[PDB]
This record gives sequence, C-alpha cells and structure tokens, in this order.
Amino acid sequence: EIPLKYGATNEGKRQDPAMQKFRDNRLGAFIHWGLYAIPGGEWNGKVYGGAAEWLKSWAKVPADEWLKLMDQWNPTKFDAKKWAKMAKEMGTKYVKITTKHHEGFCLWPSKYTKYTVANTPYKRDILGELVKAYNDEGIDVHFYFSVMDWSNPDYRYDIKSKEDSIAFSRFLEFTDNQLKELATRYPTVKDFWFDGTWDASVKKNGWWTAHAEQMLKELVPGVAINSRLRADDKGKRHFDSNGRLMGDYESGYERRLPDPVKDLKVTQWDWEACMTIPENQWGYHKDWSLSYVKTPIEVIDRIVHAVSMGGNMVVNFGPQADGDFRPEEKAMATAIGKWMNRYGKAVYACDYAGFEKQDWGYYTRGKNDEVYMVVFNQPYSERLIVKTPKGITVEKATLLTTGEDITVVETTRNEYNVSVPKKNPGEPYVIQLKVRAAKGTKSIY
Repeated sequence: EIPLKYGATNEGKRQDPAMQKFRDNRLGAFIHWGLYAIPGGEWNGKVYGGAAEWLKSWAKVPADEWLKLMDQWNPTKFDAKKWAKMAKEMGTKYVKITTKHHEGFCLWPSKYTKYTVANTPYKRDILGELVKAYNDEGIDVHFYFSVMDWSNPDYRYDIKSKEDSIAFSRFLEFTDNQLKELATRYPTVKDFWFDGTWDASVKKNGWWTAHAEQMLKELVPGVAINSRLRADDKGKRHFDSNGRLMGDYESGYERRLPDPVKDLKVTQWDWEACMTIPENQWGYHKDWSLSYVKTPIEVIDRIVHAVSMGGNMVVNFGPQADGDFRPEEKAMATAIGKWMNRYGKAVYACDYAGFEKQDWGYYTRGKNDEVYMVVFNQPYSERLIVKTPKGITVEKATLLTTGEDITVVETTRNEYNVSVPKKNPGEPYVIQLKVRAAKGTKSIY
C-alpha cells in the first residue's frame, strides 16, 4: 500500500451521464491531420516507411525547416460539413481530432504560439469548423493533444539540471495555456486524449499530469481524460503504483486488442482502443503498398471484439494535404457504415456479456439484457456452441435482420447448439438470444 499524492482518483467506472455517453457511443473515428500530410512520408526524394506523422524524426528535419511547411498549408478541398457527413454515414458517434501533434502545429489559432493555422495561406480555424460540423450531425468531438512538442525550445526529454527544470516548468505553463484555451474556445469538447507523455520529463512531473486532469474537469463538466496522460508520484504511467487506473478510461491496445480469454481484467474499467487501417500510418502517407492494409471485415471484427470486452474502438483516418480523403478511406467508411446500419444494435450501447468466448465470434450485451451472437467464423458443423454462465438459460434465438426463429438444442447442463440460419448470411451476422437468470443465483443479469 504505497501512499501517493497523484495516483488514481476514480473508484470504479464513472456512471455519470457524460461517461455513459462516452461509453455507449462505442464507435469512433480518429483524424490525424497536420503538416505531415504535405510531404506524406517523403522528404528530399527519400520515401520513408515509418509513420508519416513522425517523418520530421525519420528524416532528421530541423524544427525551423519542418515548420516552414506551414507556407504550403492550403487545403482548398477542405469542407467540414462533408467530413461530418462522412463520419455520420460510417456510423461513428464521435470523432477524435489531432488539435496539435508532436510537430507542434495547432489546428486552432492558438494565441500562445506562432505555429498555427492562422499563419498559413489558409488562415481559417479548421478545429472550430470541425467542432461545429460534427456537433451539427450529432457527433461528439474529442481532442487529441500531444504534450511533447518539437516546435517549443522549452520542451525537455529529461530534467538533468536546475535550468532544465526551470525551462520545463515554463513549457508546462505554456501547455496549460493551450489546454485552457481549447477548453474555453470549444466547450462542447467531451474528451482530451493525451499523447507524447512518456518522456522522463513528464514521468518526473506526475503532479502536473494530475493537475491537468483536474484543471480540465473544472473547465469542462463531465469531460473524459485518457489514462495515457497520467503519471503518479513515482513516474508510473496509466495505472498508479497501487495498480489503480488513472484518468477515466484505459487507452492502449493500438495494434493488439485484449485477449478474449486471458485479458478479462479489462471488463473492470472503461477503455478505448484506436487502430490504423495500414499497419502503422496515422497521418497521411502517400504510399499504402508499403505495409498490410486491413479489409473492412477485418476492421469490423476489431470493433466488435472491443465492444465484446467492454471497450470502445476508434478507426483512424489521415486526410490528404488538400482536405479530402483518399479513396481507400472513403471505401472503408462506407463499408463500415453499411454493416453498422444493419447490425449496429449489437455494437452501440453494448457491453461485455460474461459468457465464455467461443470460436464463431463474439458475444455482446444490450442495455435490456439482449445477448447478441456476432458470428465471424461459420462452423461446418452448422451449430454455434453457446455455453451459459451458472443459472442462465437460453429461451429463444432470433436472426437479427429478419426476426426468423433459430433452433436452440440443449447439449449438456449449461451448453447449447444454436443453429446457423437456414440461409448463409454471407457476411458476419447477428443472432439475438433471449436469456433468463434463475431466481437468486448470483450473476451479472
């Protein structure tokens, strides 16, 4: 039992309506947009395979010369209403936007630095326009914010002298100033998702992370803050030295989701995964043939996976320099939206069902105790195994899309075969189960 001033604050999951909304949303989109979209992974003739948003680093570009990319920031095809229509049609209930990435360029007209949209040919407050457009479509907006900033000389990677400490202190002042600014210009913000918080400097300043969390919660009622922000008194990040989760939800699982058999611990807190369509490209990269690019079904599989274990999933997009989306991303959003329109009752506002994982796919649980079977892998046996928790029985099964009744055969105490539909749906599909919890056997139902 280690005593701590800047360790965890929340007892269990938050159950206030704004957290319920953050959670019930389930499906988000990420936007990574900034100066990196101009060179798109290429610099001085060399195409770099690393993440396009890190190209300043891959190509060893000095800050002064990286930031002169602002002179070419002119996204004439940008239209925030079109971006919000795209998100709505994909079935997202929220969008997270890079307000400022590591390069330090701000997508709003910050009064605290010259490296902003204000000082580009385009001049306009892109951040404000997107906030309005998404909110007009009924889509919540979350702000990604990089603490690490390659544009501000005051930033330190570690505190190695009194000078470093004085310097980093003003940098933290500067960071609070931008945070207050985003919270006061854009009060409909629902979440701040921090990044670039892993350096020794930040870990040494745990108190500052707790302060930022508190500051923003005073400024924006109900606002959510990701675990990635937080370091405790010992420099321990995400979960404090007593294993307790800091911030409002766990953020991680980029490129590997929690294991549905081994990582059931995650159902005990709120959490959010974010993913890329290629293997590791968040900002726009001009050449997607360099790594594996996920198909719509592989993405939909990850989204349902997340919801089945009590978490959110956010699919990333890296808009072109011009303010439009490349065709792969338009195809992806469309394909996702088509499936979500059909099967979304087993994703939106669903949660962990407390059933043993089976091979055919994933269970999710609705707000009224519906139990959905989302089938990704069709058994040649024509039978979907359903093993129930103690005291739970399956009274009915129904194909979601048509309401057709589906046979359920009991095979042992607590196990059934649910038949596959008479006609193969030809895509990942949903069977809704009606279940009954027996009088006073303890269970989550």
